[PDB]
Amino acid sequence: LCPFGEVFNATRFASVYAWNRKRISNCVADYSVLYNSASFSTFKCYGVSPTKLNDLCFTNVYADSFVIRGDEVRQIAPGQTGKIADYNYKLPDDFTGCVIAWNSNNLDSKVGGNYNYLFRLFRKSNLKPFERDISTEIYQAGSTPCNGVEGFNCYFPLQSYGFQPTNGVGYQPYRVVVLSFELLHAPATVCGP
Amino acid sequence: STTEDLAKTFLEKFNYEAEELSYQNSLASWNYNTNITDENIQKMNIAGAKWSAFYEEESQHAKTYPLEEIQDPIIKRQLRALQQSGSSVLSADKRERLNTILNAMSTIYSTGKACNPNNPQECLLLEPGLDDIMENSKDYNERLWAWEGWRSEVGKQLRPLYEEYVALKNEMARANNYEDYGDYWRGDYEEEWADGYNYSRNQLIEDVEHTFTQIKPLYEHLHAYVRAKLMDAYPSRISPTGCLPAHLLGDMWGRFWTNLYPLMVPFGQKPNIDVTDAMVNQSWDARRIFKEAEKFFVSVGLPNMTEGFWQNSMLTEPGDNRKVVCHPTAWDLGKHDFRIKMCTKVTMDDFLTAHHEMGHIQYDMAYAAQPFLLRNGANEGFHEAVGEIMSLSAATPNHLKNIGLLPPDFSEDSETDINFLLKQALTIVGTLPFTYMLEKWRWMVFKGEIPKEQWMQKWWEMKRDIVGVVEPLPHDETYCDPAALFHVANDYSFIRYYTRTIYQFQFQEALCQIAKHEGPLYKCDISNSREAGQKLHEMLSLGRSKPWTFALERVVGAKTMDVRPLLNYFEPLFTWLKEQNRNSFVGWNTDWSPY
Ligand SMILES: *[C@@H]1O[C@H](CO)[C@@H](O[C@@H]2O[C@H](CO)[C@@H](O)[C@H](O)[C@H]2NC(C)=O)[C@H](O)[C@H]1NC(C)=O
Ligand SMILES: [Zn+2]
Repeated sequence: LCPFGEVFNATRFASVYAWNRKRISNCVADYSVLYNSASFSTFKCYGVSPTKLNDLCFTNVYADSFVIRGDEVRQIAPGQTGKIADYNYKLPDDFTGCVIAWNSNNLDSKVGGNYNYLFRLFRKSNLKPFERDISTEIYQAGSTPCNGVEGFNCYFPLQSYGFQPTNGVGYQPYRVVVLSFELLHAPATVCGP
Repeated sequence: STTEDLAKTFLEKFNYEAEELSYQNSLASWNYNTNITDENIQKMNIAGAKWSAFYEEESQHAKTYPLEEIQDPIIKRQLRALQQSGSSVLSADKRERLNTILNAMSTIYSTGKACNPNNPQECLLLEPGLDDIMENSKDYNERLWAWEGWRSEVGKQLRPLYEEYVALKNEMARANNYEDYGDYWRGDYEEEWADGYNYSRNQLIEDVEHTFTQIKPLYEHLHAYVRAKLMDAYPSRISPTGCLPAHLLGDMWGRFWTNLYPLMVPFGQKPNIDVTDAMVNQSWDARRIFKEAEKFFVSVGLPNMTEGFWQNSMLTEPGDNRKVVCHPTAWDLGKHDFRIKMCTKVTMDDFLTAHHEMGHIQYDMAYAAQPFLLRNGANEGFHEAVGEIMSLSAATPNHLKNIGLLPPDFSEDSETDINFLLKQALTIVGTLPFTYMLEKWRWMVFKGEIPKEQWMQKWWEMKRDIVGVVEPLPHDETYCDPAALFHVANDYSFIRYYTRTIYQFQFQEALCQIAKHEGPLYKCDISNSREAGQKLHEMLSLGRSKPWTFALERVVGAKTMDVRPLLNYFEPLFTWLKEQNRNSFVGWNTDWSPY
């Protein structure tokens, strides 16, 4: 059937700067199962109705997946500002889709700490929507060159999370899946009645 | 690129690294206090030494940016907390000698013992053996050898070590553009870069001296009532017009007058209020105590506890092979992790202690959205003052009838209110001349007004004049009597216990007017009043973003401290004291001595 079981029930999830994108086509999806799952903490669809919404032949669907903190879920929205919104992941002002997130504290936390997820802290400028940038340069703050060393006004432009199971609710891991219903001229085989 | 953008980029890197590194230090100290073994102390001292070496490397990074080129109040309050340095300005041979002197004074105090005259096989330590004599005995000659022997064996060994500690501390202060080490300690109350809310280090001396002269009529009527009741317990030993001997105050030093209550009770037939037996008959446990404290804060408008509070706290003794220190503390580990560790018993004293410790948690949950360097109270007296007023309303008899611990046909007695007010005055009023005299002697000795050949001469001149306490035996220039206290020998300041009492009654008098209370102030109960909970929450969520003169005006409506709310609380007691003192003498003279 649809590859929705390979997206939501995957054992590995990516980081927020090197995030993943998957194309889903040639299947019929049962969207009513996802609506009445009663397991997701947030379910906010933009542009489309919160109704049954089954018999709609969309052009293409993308599945993006990453792990962030629980105090940054409000930044995954159009017209928002922050560290995640400016440097890592950006949504346009005309977005048609839905944002699904749920707690994953029992899967992504260890006694001692988990340090396998990264985010970018310093950057010169912002980025366009749907833009991915991977780099390992040296961020120069002042005018004195660094020449690949960390001294004064020289910083390494990456930062890692630290996840423990005894943290507060705002510091716990959250697993985020974003679905985009792009509209384009196509036969539009993905209907799912 | 200006220098303000260089100091702003520096603080966005410091916040993410100091938060993750201070959490590993706090988590490694929780596992030792709840499980005392040999392997836990090794992991405690390793993670506690990485935080001290990381912090001093960035204290030299912060001084690359001059403080006079920043025009932002948020940034400048964070840079001055990171640009401060201590003993790093000295040389290597001077800094190594300073830590040798400090460690040697702390081992004499914790391992010193005084032996018993006329029985030389009995030598007793301070905490298990010497505190029981001074707090429970009624013999005149038993309390005398336990008072002299502590100061002639322990205090005369710190005298040559304390003089070299003064000279090394006065060399560190003069290299940081201060005038002496006393001026160094008074900088905690200094406020700057404000328009109309400024405060100076010289202004603190004028504020303490002004408020002390207004409590002197109240302290004289309490001094006369104690002296006339101590002449029955120790007959033919106290002069009717004079001072009080130092070894008969119910304590080793005389800091509190609490243990003298059974020798002076106004109405000896009316009992006190004690609800420790109705809790046993209704089958109350340790979880019932902490659930009643949570319903108190909900009725005033404050939130509930989190889910991890009930799973990670230690509310009872484990009863296993583990060894746990039983001391009530509230822990803020960081990353929104709140715990309480105490060993709870079903009494009335543990009922009121749960309201005090939960008041510290409500303060910590309010400023959680502040930056990492600005998560504290307004100064060093604000944090304990919030917890004291929460335990003041829960002991009122109006509140105890509403929770079923008293029968509905309970009649208020006017003779049991005198009993409640005298016991409060022995703890609160009786310790205020003691704290004023301690800090005034240390400020002069750091400045040079008192030469080293006149140290003990000025110590007993201010006891007779300010406090009214006379020495039992004469001393000379080989003693060090202030060095027998815990805070002096461990390098702690003592002025935080004076200003905390004055702030306590200013908050209580203001909140009982919003609640439309009718009657005297000692019967006030702020429960089921949501208007009084919104006023207190506006001050608790500020942190250290604003000066402490700004945060005081949001609650009481004034910039500086005032002592007139404190004199209104003890106004029924003040009328009863003057009627009892109609055939006595108020005052003392400094010519009588026991020797
Ligand atoms: C209290 O501390 C002791 C030692 O500090 C802990 O004993 C260790 O437990 C771990 C895990 O079970 C073992 O791998 C070690 O070999 C034990 N060490 C020793 C010396 O026995 C003990 O587990 C701690 N108690 C609790 C409840 O965690
Ligand atoms: Zn406290």
